[PDB]
Amino acid sequence: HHLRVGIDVGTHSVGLATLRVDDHGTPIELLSALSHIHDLSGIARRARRLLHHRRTQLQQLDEVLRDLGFPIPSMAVRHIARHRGWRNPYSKVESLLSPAEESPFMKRKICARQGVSPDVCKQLLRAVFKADSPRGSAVSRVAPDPLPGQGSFRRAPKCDPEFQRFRIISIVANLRISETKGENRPLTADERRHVVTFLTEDSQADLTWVDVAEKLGVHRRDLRGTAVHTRSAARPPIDATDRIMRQTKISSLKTWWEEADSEQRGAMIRYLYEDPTDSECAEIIAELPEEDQAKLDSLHLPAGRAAYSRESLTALSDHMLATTDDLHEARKRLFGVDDSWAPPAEAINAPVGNPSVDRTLKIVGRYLSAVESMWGTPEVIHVEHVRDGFTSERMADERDKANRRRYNDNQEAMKKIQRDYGKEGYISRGDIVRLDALELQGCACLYCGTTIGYHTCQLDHIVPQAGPGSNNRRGNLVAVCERCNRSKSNTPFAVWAQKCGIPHVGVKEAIGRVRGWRKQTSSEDLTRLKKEVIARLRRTQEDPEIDERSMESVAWMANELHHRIAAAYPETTVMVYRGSITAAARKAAGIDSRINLIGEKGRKDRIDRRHHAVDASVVALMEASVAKTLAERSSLRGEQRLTGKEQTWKQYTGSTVGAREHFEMWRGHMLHLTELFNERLAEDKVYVTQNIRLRLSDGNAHTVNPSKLVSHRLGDGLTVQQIDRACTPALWCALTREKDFDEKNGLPAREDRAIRVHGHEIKSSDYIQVFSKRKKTDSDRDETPFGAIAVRGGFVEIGPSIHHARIYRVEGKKPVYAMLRVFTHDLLSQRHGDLFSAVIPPQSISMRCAEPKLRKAITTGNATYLGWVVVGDELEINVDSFTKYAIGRFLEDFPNTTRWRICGYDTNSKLTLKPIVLAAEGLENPSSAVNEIVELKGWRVAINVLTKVHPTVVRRDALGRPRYSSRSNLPTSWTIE
Ligand SMILES: [Mg+2]
Ligand SMILES: [Mg+2]
Ligand SMILES: [Mg+2]
Ligand SMILES: [Zn+2]
Repeated sequence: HHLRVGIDVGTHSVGLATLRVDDHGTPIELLSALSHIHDLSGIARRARRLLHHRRTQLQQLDEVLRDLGFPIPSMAVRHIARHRGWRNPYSKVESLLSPAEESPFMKRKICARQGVSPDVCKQLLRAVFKADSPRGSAVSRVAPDPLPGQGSFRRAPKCDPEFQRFRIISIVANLRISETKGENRPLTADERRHVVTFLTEDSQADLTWVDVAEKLGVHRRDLRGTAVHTRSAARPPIDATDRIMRQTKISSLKTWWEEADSEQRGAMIRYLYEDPTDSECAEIIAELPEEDQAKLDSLHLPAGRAAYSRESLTALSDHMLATTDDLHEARKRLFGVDDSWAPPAEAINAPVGNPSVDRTLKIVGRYLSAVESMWGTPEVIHVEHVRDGFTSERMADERDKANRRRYNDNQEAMKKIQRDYGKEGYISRGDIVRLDALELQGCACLYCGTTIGYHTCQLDHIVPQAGPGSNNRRGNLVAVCERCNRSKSNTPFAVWAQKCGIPHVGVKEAIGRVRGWRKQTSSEDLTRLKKEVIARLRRTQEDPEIDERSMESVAWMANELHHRIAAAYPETTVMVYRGSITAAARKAAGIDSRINLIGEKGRKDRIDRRHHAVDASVVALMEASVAKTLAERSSLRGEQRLTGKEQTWKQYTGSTVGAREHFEMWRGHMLHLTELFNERLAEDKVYVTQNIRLRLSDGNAHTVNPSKLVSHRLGDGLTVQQIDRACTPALWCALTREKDFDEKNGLPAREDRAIRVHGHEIKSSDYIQVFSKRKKTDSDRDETPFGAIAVRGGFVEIGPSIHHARIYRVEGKKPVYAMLRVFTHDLLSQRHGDLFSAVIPPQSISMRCAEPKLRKAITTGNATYLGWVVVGDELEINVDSFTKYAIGRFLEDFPNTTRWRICGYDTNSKLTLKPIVLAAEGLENPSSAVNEIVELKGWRVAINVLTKVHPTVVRRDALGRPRYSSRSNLPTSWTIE
């Protein structure tokens, strides 16, 4: 039984698919296919938690002082002030550097000080000397180091520079050198230091193992162990934290890191990640707001929790660098564990403190569990990662905008070439790069210095690439005279220079020319370019051949995801590819326009959300030989764009009979897959799912200034509408219990009225307070109630803070459907109970804001509670009757749109609905109605008219299948009837 799982990670979605193939890889059954749709800062929240806890600790200190015969606000108040101020918020000691909570002393004239032996109460008291200050991480819970002897140290976050260094060293410690066969030796300590120093020189370099081989002075073929597991590293490792810090859009942070103290780099990373307890930062941080702002939450440090503490990480690191041990041997020697000892891996869904990542990880974890339970262990789990991408909606938006920018800069470059050279027709990337290089190089051949121009110069790849294609990055391309290009042939520059004997051709001369480069109009980009070019001008070995791992993602989160999945499914082959693989595959197998998705196709961006399920299905079917061939076709294409010639890359399907046969077979499989997928679409079993929130939203909020309450003299009488806006439920009870309260006319004017609210007597001559949104100079006599709560200084609205809606049928000859929106506030007292059956009493703000007819029906026992919905819930709706207004016209353009998602409660009797299958971004010049329904307001429909067509509230399990019953008490589907 061959099961292949595919996962397509997007910015806002995850496509998921399970495929059964036979012994020769032909897809025979598409078992599952679906699209799961998703939907201050950490630094200052940690700061605030810290502030409150410390504060209460200072209060405890005052408690100690008062009861110690000291006054909280002449020697006595002096001692008070000294101990409070000059110590308690100062944390001076902090002597021998300890996070050990409690802390031993280890150690006129007569008036001060002592004591003598006592008042160590005071010393122990200074915020209890932070014993124990923290309730939250990194104390609870950051799990302890599991190595024997290390159990008092907390495990380090993977973003810690010490972890990054450990990882690099560990990988280097797996490398072998072959000097004769078969006589592998590990790298010596000196070699290890040399390679580690090299890999940490520039975290922004894009190196291959060939670069490492050259640094070691060995042929690439003689360097081994690059593919050994600690997944193995296809490319040499870098410090991912340092790279992120040097590439961040937060200017002053980058600047700081640049000149930072190294120990201070570590301390800073710890601060930004989880420890709100340094002085230097945030004394470093506070500067330059807006950068301090939501920008700081945009900083995406490498995720994950290391298996070991910093202490262990550095001990293991130093040992591996100074010897020839690998990690396994290192751990045995340093800590004495046996050969079977292994640290556990984080669970797939273990939180990384990043909302998008975390939602993705929960989805993947539960899908893989459901797949295994239902069908058995998969042979492969293939993932496609998104791009850049997968950090936030924010960073995705920004990168998209900057991509439209770069697109425009390229279009301008094309225009300028057409203008300046009169080039009609296709303007290749070769044309653009050649002109750019000519200008950069001041019209001189990089290799021999001779004058060249647009007619005479040619573009060269400095370093050739073994096998089909070349490395086509700008840093491997230079403008060159015809003579040097012809002489150099297929040789790396440095090798050719050593033997060509042409005047002014050499490595040093060429480097010199490169150092001479200046911007023709981004200096960072240029500096990077120059470093890349200089490095390539030194190279004496070819770039390595394209292989099955050329398409593998090298993003941190991709490696971490690979690690968690492989550890959770040890018998399964796991791969995480970059987010271009499925588009490449779909083009090569020619299957866009074969899938029967909604959309003109017309691509552009696919409007049908089921496309993520297509991409997951395709990635499930990917295979090593095919990945290699696709990477090659792409490289060949890059090459032929540089020569601007007749493109033949589409005809390349491999260099051996075996590769070409695999590729053709795979194209056959892709054809089968489109048949199975179309058939599944026709059964309507390609699902679109989304989670619903069942728990109460907690805290956060605030940040809100109160509106003013309005005062009414009780004795002047009150209308029903004024009473319904009473500033507290208790006041509402007291007003409506009056013997002369009238359901229509409210309370009449009376001079002898006396009511009781919380023990307090309120008389006719007193004033009560109501919520109002009107000026105090206008009448609120007919103002209807709205969701509000009293707070300090007045009230705030609780607009969309609604937890669920309960649907009722008001019984009668003409039955009427209505809903009660239950505000989150009204469930706080019954938090840990059944939220959907908690009592919502007449005096509650929820009831008082419901339709009067529903209120009256509930109070008289004429309302039948059908069931509950929440925002995010799916509705299946017969839409035949809806041919009027905006919804009718929308339906003209997208007929039989029957699956809808509840987006909100437009009013106390209307739901806002948007279609589930359709993506706003895929719209191309929409009619105003379509834009209104999909993109803007959504379909706003009265509960009574909606319910008359008997829609079904659809609830789905982890495989996206409708759930009609549950022995686990999970929410189930139900028809509103
Ligand atoms: Mg050449
Ligand atoms: Mg080649
Ligand atoms: Mg994708
Ligand atoms: Zn030349």
